[PDB]
Amino acid sequence: TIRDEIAGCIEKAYEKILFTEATRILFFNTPKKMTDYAKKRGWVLGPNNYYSFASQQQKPEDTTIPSTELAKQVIEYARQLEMIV
Amino acid sequence: VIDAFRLINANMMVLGHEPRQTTSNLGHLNKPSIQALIHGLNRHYYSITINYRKNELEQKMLLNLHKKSWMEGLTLQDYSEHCKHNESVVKEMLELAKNYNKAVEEEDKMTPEQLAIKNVGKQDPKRHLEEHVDVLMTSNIVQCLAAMLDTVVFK
Repeated sequence: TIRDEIAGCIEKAYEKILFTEATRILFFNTPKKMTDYAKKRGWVLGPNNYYSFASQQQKPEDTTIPSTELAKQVIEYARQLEMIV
Repeated sequence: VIDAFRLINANMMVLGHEPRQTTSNLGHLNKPSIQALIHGLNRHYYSITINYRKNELEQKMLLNLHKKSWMEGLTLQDYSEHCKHNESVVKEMLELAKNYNKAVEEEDKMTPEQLAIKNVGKQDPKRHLEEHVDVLMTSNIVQCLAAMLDTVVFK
């Protein structure tokens, strides 16, 4: 229950972490747990390094998505104005 | 409004001039009396009742014609023109409301102190009193017509 939290809490969000540097926390020598993490995370597996791409991640904007609830909140807000009235 | 009259016979002045039957409408018509000139016609003349009839179909449309007159043709035109207004010079119209709220309130903040001088609500008035109701109603019109922005401009 700690080891899966290494994988969960390392990213997001770190730009990159070197290979042997993460091997210092996973212990062992060249475990298959980091291969299973190369599956579970996905995420990326790079040569002698690792990457959070892409990018950091999913890039929320959120553009016009929050404009719907921004209109929606004002709907019931105006309703509270009409309840006074 | 309007009115209605009827000529009583002047040659009947020897006989009884005092009908009618079903005096209800007579009682409501002669009222209020209502000055003098009106009463000067009780002799030689008598009024006659008026009541509207419907004809409620055309009356229904006749209501909606004047009411819809204030509404727009497409209904998205003048409301979106009030959305063009929603930022004008509306920030400047809200500066108009801001000056009414400073100027009326710093003189309406002396009124709770003056109530202790006169003790308490004896005449009076000043005024310079209240008027914030109209300010809140105009600001509420501003915020609602402005809340239409997120509905209209978006989709």
